[PDB]
Amino acid sequence: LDLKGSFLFDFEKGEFVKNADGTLKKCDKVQAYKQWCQKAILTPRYKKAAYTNIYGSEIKDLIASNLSQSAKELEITRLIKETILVHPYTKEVGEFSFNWLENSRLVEYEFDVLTIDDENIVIDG
Amino acid sequence: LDLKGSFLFDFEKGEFVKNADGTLKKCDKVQAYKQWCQKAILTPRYKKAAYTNIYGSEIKDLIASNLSQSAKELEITRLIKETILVHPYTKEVGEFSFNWLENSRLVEYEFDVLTIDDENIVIDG
Amino acid sequence: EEASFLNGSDVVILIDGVEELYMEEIKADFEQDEQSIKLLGCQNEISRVGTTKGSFSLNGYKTDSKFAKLGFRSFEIIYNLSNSETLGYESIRLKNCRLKKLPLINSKAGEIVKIEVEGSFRGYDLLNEL
Amino acid sequence: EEASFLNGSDVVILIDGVEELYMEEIKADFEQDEQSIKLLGCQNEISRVGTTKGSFSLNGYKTDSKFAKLGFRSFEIIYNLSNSETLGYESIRLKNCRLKKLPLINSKAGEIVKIEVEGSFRGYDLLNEL
Amino acid sequence: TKAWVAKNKELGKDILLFLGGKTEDNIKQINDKSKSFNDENIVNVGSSAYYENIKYTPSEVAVYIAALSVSKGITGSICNAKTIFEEVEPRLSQSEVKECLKSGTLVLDFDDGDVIIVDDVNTFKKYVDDKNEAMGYISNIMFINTINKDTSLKRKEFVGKIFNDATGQTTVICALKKYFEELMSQGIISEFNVDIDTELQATAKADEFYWKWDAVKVDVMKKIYGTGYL
Amino acid sequence: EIPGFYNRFKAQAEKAAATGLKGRLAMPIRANWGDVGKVVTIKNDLRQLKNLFGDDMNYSAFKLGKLALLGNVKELLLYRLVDGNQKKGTLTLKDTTENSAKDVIKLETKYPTARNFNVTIKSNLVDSDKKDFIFFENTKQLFSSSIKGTIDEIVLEINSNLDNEYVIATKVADSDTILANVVNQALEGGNDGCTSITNESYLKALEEFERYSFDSFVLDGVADEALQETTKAWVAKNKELGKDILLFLGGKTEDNIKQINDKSKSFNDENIVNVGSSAYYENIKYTPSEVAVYIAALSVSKGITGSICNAKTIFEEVEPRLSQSEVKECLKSGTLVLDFDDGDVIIVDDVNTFKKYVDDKNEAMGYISNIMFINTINKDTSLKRKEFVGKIFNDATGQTTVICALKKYFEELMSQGIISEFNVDIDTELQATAKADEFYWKWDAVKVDVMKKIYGTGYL
Amino acid sequence: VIDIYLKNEKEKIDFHFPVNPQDSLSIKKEKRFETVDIVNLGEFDIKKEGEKIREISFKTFLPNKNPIEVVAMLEKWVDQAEPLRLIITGFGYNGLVTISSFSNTQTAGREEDRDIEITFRTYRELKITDLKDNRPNTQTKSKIYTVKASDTLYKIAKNLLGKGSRWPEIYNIPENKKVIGKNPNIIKKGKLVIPSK
Repeated sequence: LDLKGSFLFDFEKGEFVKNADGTLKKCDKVQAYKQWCQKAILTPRYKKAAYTNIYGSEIKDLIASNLSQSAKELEITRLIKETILVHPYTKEVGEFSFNWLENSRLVEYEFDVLTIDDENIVIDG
Repeated sequence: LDLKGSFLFDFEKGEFVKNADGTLKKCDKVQAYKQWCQKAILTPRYKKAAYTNIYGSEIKDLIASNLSQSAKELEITRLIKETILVHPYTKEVGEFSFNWLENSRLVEYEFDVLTIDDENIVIDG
Repeated sequence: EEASFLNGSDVVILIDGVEELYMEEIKADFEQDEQSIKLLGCQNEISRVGTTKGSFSLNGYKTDSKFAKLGFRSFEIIYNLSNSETLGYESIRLKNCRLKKLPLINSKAGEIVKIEVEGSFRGYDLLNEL
Repeated sequence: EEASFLNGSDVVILIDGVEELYMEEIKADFEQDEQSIKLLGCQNEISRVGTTKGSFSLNGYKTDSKFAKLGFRSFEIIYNLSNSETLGYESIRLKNCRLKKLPLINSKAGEIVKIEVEGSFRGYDLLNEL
Repeated sequence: TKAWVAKNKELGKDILLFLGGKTEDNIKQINDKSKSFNDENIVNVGSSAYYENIKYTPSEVAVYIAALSVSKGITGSICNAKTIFEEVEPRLSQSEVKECLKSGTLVLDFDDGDVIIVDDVNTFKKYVDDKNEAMGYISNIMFINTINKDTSLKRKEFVGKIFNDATGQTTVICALKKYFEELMSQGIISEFNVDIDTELQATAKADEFYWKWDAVKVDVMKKIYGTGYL
Repeated sequence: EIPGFYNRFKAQAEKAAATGLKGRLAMPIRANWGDVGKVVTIKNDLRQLKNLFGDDMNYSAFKLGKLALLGNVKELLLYRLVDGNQKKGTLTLKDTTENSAKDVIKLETKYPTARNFNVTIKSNLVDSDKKDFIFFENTKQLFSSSIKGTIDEIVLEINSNLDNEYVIATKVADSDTILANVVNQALEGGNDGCTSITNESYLKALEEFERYSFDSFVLDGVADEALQETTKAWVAKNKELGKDILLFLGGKTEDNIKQINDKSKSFNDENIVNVGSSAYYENIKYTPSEVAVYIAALSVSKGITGSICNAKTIFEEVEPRLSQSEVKECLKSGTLVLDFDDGDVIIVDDVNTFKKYVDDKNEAMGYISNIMFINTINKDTSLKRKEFVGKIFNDATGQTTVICALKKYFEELMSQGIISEFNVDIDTELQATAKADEFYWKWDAVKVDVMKKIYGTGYL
Repeated sequence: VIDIYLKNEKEKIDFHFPVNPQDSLSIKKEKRFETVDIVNLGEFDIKKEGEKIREISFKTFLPNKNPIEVVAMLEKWVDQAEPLRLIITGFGYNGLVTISSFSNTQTAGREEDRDIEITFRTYRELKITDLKDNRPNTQTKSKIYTVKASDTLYKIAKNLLGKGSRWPEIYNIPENKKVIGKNPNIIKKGKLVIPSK
């Protein structure tokens, strides 16, 4: 598999976190994976020409769509799941929850499950 | 495919449109295709010996027929569709509508769809 | 509130264009085989119309061999109900009606010889609307 | 204990928004195809709800060709029951109702020409709760 | 035009006004203009646009904005409608976008080759002191104005032309309730109620009747918040 | 926010896992930070505890609160026990242009404490007319912001930004010029009040806790015999008032098994529990009194259905390790003992200090689950009582309504599978003399117990 | 609240079923396995690694677009090679499918209506460390493109034909060679360009 790490990017500030030495703050495999997941979720699909069709999501395009509330919930689940699952490190993403707090303003939750979260059988002959 | 253009023929005047130079007004591929479609619709089938059985329609013969109103609608749809679709440039013809305005005097609409009107999938490996 | 009802005494029946005044009971219904199907999303069940089937019952007192001679031949029944308190009348005709069974024989003790006829009709026309 | 009942004299019926005051009997039920299934562990059988099917019966005295002219067209029935001993009223409307059979003809002897109508309705709305 | 529309509102004609600032006005001038008049019936366009290689001033763009808002009617909204325009000027950062939208300015924004209107707002943004919050958006105002117009249309058939008894009032209430039920069938509204205005009915007379109503409009989905538990 | 798509990411630990928990616990915690002299409720959120009382493991607050939260308590009622001598960290900052260096702003910590909160102000490099106002906790930065030079705006900004849960500003005087540049000026003069807590101070926490309601109470990891006796008397008094509080205690660190058993036998109330073994967690030793916090948390979280007869505890190692004879001696003595079994520290037999008598049906009172069950039923019955005392007419219909309510509550208990059989009827003996302000009734139920032991016999 | 949306892509149509799927929806799942029986031990079950093509079938009616046009649309879609996107809200299904069988029926009454009985098949695409290619590629664009101001032919190739280096396929078409100048690098706004295939 041999996945590798990356450098932190504080999305709150929109800038790379750098040590006092001036070098960018290196991060572990899982940290880089989480950063990539957030970036891919924030990246629209088919629109940023630097990427292939695999990368990105289509959540923003869904806002203008005319599908119903539950249809939009299913579309959000499908879009987030498809966007995340391209990464090899991903095992499963699910347990989606939704809360239409105001009349038409939504909050949704999801769980991402890693390949390392798998459970291994213990046996040998 | 390599379809080619033709010369305009103003069916309102029944004469070829010619430039000030005296040459006939050349037209694009799609314009010649539309001219051919109108001419084929206006050409009766099996009766003009210069053409094969493929070219022409049988709309005029249907007027004297004894079939009912809806049967005549279906016959008109079939005849126009068959007459138009022989051209390679045609993709689909349909969305037929009818309006028996007076007691027995009819107005009908149709849509012709070109090969260029098709929609193409965007993907490459 | 006013009295504008109607009574069976005003009933006039033309069996094949002939007044069968001896009939003292008639009823005809135009029923439909309404399909009722239940949809996935809707709590309440959806009812869809179907074809119509006309049925009629006609019984009275025998005075001749009219119906036995008639057999199962198609005929027409024109029912006229006329308002007498105020002018106006209803007039119905059963377009094509046929018998379901001939009352061939019927009698009992000293009772009057009653006759009962039941059949079906394809359609109807409404000629007067009161 | 006090007298606060209601009588059919207080009934007011609007057939398609028109007062058919001549109707002297009406009843409508909203029934459900309750599935009853028996479970392995439970002695008592489990009843599960199903879809709802509205049915209504309406019979009265004929005064015109209203129902025969109406045919099987969809219409609405607004039933209002008003308490007279004390103020307050119940008001129901059958949201979408259709006939099951036209009482085309009905009459007998000198009896008043009675009319009986039976049909189904998809749903209802409760507008007043007393 | 502001005074004229206000006068027509006093006459029962609810006219929605669309405006656009001058070509040379900067964002500061646009926001000052939007704050100066903050009527819900007024809209300010804060960005110029281009179409067919021709520049369009904010006032010219207001024509297309008004056309889209009117065409959307009740069900639709222009919260993120993809406009016909091809390019915009000025291009605003998120801070400038927030400043303009808080100021009641309607701003077109460029997003991946598409010019998109943002948030459907109008000039009414100064107060928003609870349920007046909803008045800041064009769709809600159009919804209210359309209901008022339909109610006035039903009024003019009955003012001084139907007997002002209990039966006539009940008939009018039934007509209004059925109109709101037709609105329900469109999916516009989640809940509604219309009843007698008992307070005003204590003194009403033949030429006019009084009633009350309130409804819960279904809004178009505008934003999504996601939280990925990892 | 603007319309559009927004998203964030959080660790699975930060899920709202507080849903589905049970039970309420109380603690008179020693805390370096937070409100003083009052009870506060936490919904089992470690971040909430960190914000309210810091994260200093040396102080009992964070330590025992973390152990309690690990016990899955629905709500923790924490009280900041204090010695007095209370002070908040404070500092005064002064003006530059005045040659006398006028004091213009006073800063103060939000709560009393002794932590090294500091302030550093430097000239804003972009613009000298502004300055950077960075606030520190020891060497660690804690909040930064640049403000206009006028005093009121500086105080408002320091009181405005989100990360100022630690410090609050206040104006001493007005001036035209920015504060003087300074680096890491400690907010001296504060005091957490945790130094040399008095024995009497626990009584204030007890009295404040009396007004509140909770299922159990546990001491602040202190094994002082006087405090244990005072809490015993206090819990007995609250039982006389109808508040059935379950007490958990732990013997002193130096006490051997003999001393623990003697203490358990000396007071054998069913509402008291003695922890007889120390434990280790995160490489940190925990005295029996400290372990009693986690034991009480687990007992409270299990509620009615569950029990801690063989619950696998979070602890990693125990001391002393007891043989089967010593285990039998301790359990017979009413001592609750954790035992090490194949890498897992497991509580044994759910017992309490009540083991001297067990002369009947009083046998069942020796286990914590039964006492919790009885106390919960008593609390629910009292809650239903207080809605009707002197507020419903004392006729046959009202008594029947009350009986129906009690019977339906016990039927809800039946639906949980807690009870195998129950009966509630009229207390005819006491009803012969009852009056309007009170009604009397009787009941008894058969609780379903958790399976504890298995006996097998292999016929071969 | 249950709805059924068929979002076709090769024909930019989003069909919403006017009427719910009558009695019931149903979906089966069956694991891929086949028995193997060993001597003196008996039968054993061996999992097969792949997944199965499962169907969703129901029946509706189209009340009085007209039902005739809807039936024609669905019959045309039945021959479509590209997949349809089926979304069922209350049931919870969402994924690419394709219609195996479709049928319409007129009854003695209700002649305007058309009783429908349609079935679907789960669709899966054959693609014949780095990120997995799990995403379906169902996006469609018009076969004729109007060049914008900022576009370059490489950008057009990447946006409309994939790899980006596919631009000579666009250029080599004689119509494109005629509308475009002889220099592929220089291109103008407004002129129409025809992607291949």
